[PDB]
Amino acid sequence: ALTKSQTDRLEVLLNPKDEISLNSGKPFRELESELLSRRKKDLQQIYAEERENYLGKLEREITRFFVDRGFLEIKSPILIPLEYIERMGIDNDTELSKQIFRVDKNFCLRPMLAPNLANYLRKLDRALPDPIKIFEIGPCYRKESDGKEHLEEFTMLNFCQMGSGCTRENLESIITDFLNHLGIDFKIVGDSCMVFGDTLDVMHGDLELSSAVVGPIPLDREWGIDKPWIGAGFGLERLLKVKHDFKNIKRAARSESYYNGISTNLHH
Amino acid sequence: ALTKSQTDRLEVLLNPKDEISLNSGKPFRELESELLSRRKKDLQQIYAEERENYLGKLEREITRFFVDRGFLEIKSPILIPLEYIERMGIDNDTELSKQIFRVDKNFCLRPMLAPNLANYLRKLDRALPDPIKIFEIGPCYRKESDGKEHLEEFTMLNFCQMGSGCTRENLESIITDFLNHLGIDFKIVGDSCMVFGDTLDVMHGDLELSSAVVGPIPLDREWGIDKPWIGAGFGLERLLKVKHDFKNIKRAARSESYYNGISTNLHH
Ligand SMILES: Nc1ncnc2c1ncn2[C@@H]1O[C@H](COP(=O)(O)OP(=O)(O)NP(=O)(O)O)[C@@H](O)[C@H]1O
Ligand SMILES: Nc1ncnc2c1ncn2[C@@H]1O[C@H](COP(=O)(O)OP(=O)(O)NP(=O)(O)O)[C@@H](O)[C@H]1O
Ligand SMILES: [Mg+2]
Ligand SMILES: [Mg+2]
Ligand SMILES: [Mg+2]
Ligand SMILES: [Mg+2]
Repeated sequence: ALTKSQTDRLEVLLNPKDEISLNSGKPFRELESELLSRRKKDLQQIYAEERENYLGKLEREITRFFVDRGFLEIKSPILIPLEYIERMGIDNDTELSKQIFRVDKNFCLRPMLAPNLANYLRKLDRALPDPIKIFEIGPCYRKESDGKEHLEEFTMLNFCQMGSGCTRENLESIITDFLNHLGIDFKIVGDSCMVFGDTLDVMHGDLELSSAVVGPIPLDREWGIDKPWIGAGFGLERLLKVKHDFKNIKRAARSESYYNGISTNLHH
Repeated sequence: ALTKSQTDRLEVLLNPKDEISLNSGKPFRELESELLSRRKKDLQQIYAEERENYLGKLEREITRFFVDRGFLEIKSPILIPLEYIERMGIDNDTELSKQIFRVDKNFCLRPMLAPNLANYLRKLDRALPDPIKIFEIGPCYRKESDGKEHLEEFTMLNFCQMGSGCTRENLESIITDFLNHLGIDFKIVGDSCMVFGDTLDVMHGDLELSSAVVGPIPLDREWGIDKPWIGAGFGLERLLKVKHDFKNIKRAARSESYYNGISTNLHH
């Protein structure tokens, strides 16, 4: 019989690669020591072999996928004006606004990539041929209640296309090719949100990997966009969670407590 | 004769690839139109060819360099406790503390990677063989006066080694191999700072690319580090500035105003 604290300690040392079946009759210390040795070995293997961080590696794989398929790689600011949020229709008397990490009086950590990419679509329309295809991967921030599927600091992919080819069929096709490339099964369910209207939610079981939108939408007017567009936002830690069978998304996050899903707290 | 506003407009449309020699007798509008066409062509070329963001690409090239040479890739939080900063010796009655982007009462956007990597060195010492070699690339944040060599939102590389091989000669050798790989000439000048003590500053002309440290140092005690170590921090936008001959570092930054050093504001 273990205390909750003991159970918690073993849980954090366990990994999806471990056998989780029976309760052992071994004392807590012996169980802890066994899992510590396993996790040290896992880190030694990573160090000897690839030495890549799984979140970094996924970001690189996703980057290559989109660049090879004609999408321009964007790197825009993480710190953005609060005004961008207001202009997405998220005023400060909305429940959604409560999730915003404010920085000084007028700025915030971006909770999404959409405003930045809207600006890029509008600007690039003056230079690029049809269709315009762009994407960004990077940090986004939301205040969240503690949960196994949510992080306050996470990583978003957003791709979008503007001009011709902006149909629901093409959007679903891009999503399908993308998740097929990552080896992730999914289904599409129609849903909606107040910022974008109707959406296509990309689900793995009960876990939302992405929400996708077929534009145009009325909100486009506030961003100087007047062409059809399609786009989708994906959480990289969620993609990693599914790929590696992590139960808690914290295993997939930027962290000092987990590295590639392995506890970094390997003292007794 | 141009107004300052007209001069500013042409400056932002000019690129290092442009010929800057004489004053043209053409009217401002004609000059603007010519540079607009050039910058559109530049974006069209990027879109047709590589489609990579120069800052992203540099980050990938640097990642590959360090991973191939036995350094573990770290991805740690960008949002960190203010306490980490205090424990680097930067209390709130210091001038340096004025540069910190605070987030809520107890957190900040990291101005440096050192505390996070110190934690990783201490933790990884329980698992990895000698020497322990790690690195991280990612966003860092400092309040700065407006300058051509400083950004508020920038990107740092920090590498470090711990255990054997932690000599000044090896540190300089790693730096030399690294900048030789990037095709950047530099010199080393001894200097110091109050956080780390004496440093080796990696200079390209009068521009600081990096500061490097040969440990151990007294501060190690506050971080649970008791082995020799060496390390260096580099600004990626500064490396890009030198590589591409950008006069203003804003051309190298995460931005909605510049893409690969090219103005995104291509209206008349
Ligand atoms: N706090 C978070 N932590 C991790 N990933 C997130 C978080 N919020 C959103 N995402 C991811 O970003 C994608 C697009 O964001 P968005 O459509 O705003 O999410 P959402 O509707 O708030 N999803 P959810 O919080 O699961 O109900 C989501 O499908 C997730 O994959
Ligand atoms: N505000 C900034 N913008 C861009 N790069 C920066 C900035 N601050 C630091 N760096 C880079 O990060 C490296 C390591 O940081 P650090 O040693 O703290 O810089 P520093 O001593 O403040 N340099 P400086 O501000 O040029 O006098 C520097 O050598 C730069 O290449
Ligand atoms: Mg949510
Ligand atoms: Mg959604
Ligand atoms: Mg400085
Ligand atoms: Mg320095």
